[PDB]
Amino acid sequence: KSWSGELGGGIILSLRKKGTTVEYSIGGEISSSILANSNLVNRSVPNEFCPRNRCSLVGHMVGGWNAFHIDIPSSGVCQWFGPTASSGTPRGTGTYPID
Amino acid sequence: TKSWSGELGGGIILSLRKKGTTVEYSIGGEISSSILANSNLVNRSVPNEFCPRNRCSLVGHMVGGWNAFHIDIPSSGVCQWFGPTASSGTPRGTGTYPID
Amino acid sequence: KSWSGELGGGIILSLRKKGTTVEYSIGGEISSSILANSNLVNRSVPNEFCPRNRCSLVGHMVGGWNAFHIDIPSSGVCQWFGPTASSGTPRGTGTYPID
Amino acid sequence: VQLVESGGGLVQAGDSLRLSCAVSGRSNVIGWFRQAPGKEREFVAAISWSTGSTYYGRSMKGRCAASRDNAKNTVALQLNSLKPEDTAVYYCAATLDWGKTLSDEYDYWGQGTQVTV
Amino acid sequence: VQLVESGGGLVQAGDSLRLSCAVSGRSNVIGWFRQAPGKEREFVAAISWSTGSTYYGRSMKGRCAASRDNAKNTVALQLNSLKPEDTAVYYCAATLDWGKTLSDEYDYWGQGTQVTVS
Amino acid sequence: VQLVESGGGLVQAGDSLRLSCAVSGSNVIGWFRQAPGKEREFVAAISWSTGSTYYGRSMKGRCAASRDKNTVALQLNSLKPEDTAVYYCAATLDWGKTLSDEYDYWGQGTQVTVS
Repeated sequence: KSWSGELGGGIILSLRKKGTTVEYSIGGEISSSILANSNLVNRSVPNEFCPRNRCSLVGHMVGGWNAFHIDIPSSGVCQWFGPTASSGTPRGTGTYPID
Repeated sequence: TKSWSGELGGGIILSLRKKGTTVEYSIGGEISSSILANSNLVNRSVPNEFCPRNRCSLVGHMVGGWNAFHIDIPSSGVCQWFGPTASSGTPRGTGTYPID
Repeated sequence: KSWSGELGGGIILSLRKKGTTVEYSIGGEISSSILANSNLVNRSVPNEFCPRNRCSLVGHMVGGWNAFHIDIPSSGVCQWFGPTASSGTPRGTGTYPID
Repeated sequence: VQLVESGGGLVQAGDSLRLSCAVSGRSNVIGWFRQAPGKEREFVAAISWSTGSTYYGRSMKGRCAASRDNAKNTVALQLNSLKPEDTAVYYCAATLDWGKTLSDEYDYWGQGTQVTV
Repeated sequence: VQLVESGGGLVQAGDSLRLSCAVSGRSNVIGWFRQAPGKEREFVAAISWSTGSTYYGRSMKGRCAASRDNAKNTVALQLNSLKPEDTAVYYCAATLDWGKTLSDEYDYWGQGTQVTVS
Repeated sequence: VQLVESGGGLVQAGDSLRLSCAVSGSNVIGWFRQAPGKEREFVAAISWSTGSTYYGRSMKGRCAASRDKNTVALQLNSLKPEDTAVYYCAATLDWGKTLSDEYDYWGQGTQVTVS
């Protein structure tokens, strides 16, 4: 099972389930202002990709030394843990576990 | 499926879960004391069953800013901080590292 | 299957295939100038480690708060997405999917 | 893959223009980019060919819409509330990947089409 | 998860106070937070209900202790060497996860209990 | 892993010097240099198992590592008084480490003085 969604503020999250492991890819570009420590409310990670424990996905902004993280809690309501931002190209590939 | 958590040093918590030859990790807590750049985190060592064959570099992020760091888990389990000197912040980071 | 190659600019990429998942470790040090958004032309990632979709591998520079990312496209010709750099020790252990 | 941009020309402030991008092959996602002389290239929009999913960049949010006419083998970018600032050459691009916004992440490119506002 | 804080009130500098959290529902870790009016919410301590492991934040290091009793199905937070700075409303919180220190990382919350130090 | 550095002495600008790491008791043998009052630098790494090499920023295009004699050699060419430092040999299971902190076993070193 595969899924893609524009989480909020222009950030896209692409997901692929492989057994107890979810593969992810942070996409898109920050098109509106995203508050520090805010919920990404446009899209929720569907149930089948939701972890038992909160996953902190470390990403990088294209063209600089800037990093951020997006949390995927069990609810699928992702959170942005970078500072308040209104521009940039977020990227980051990896995996996170499920049960 | 063996699990472990321990405060490595400076208030930094490391949670691990072994799944075959892969260890799942989660960086936790908050910096409560000064951690020197390139220093050993001497409060807690990673137990042997979670120690890798090769030095693994776990990339984390500090809450509220653009700051990133990394913590190395050598085969000894004596973790090393590779961010700059820091005395404040909320370190986070989820991922996996291989074992044998 | 394991592989290591100096991609370009002194950056080493170490890879280990485990089913449909590739385990990575960034090594070396920047020995020459690497342009922002440039191709790493010294070594290509071998076919057996090339993903179906473009993978963004996040790393960190030793001693500071600096982060970067290297994308592995299906061709294996890696692209650096940090700013222009000529120094630093790049590190980072993670995974990316083959699929 | 092969890409040809149609439509585009002179128009006034507040007007609308429908750009077309003819595509041949075999890509899954068709991207839209714009570059003004002496300015940074910008991502405008992306549309999946199989599905009809769209994504819009920072540059023309709320004043542009991408669609596909699945035969014709066309993707079209509609621009509204046009202002002389949206004056640039509009490019069409192709990739297997969603949701890419960088020029570097696109494999096949079109000649472009000038849009003067 | 239902959370009710007890204890707390007025005390003097150097004094001690024991706060209680009555927990109902079902295991999580129980966090302790404090917020002074016009000030940043701070993490104080956390405890795992299933293991009993504790973790103490920067705010009250060497000056607080958490504990758990089941039943009473209560979590106690003990504060010592109290100073008028530790004056805030003390909250109890719950999550599945160890070791979270952000207010945003906790799912269930208690009404709180005021602690005034003079 | 036991490490002893051989070779090294005084030489002039543009000259060449071959160093040797006598290894006893690791897969990768690293080469480091430290000038007094200066930052320790990575020079080169060589895999004992395979013959794979890697060269740091410090002496690119003017140094070459080789395998032999439980010996690892470090050829140095186009030497300049700046390459003046004590040259160390190091060992680890890991490729491709460039930090002093990432190496487990170390050698006494050997002084190299140019001009």
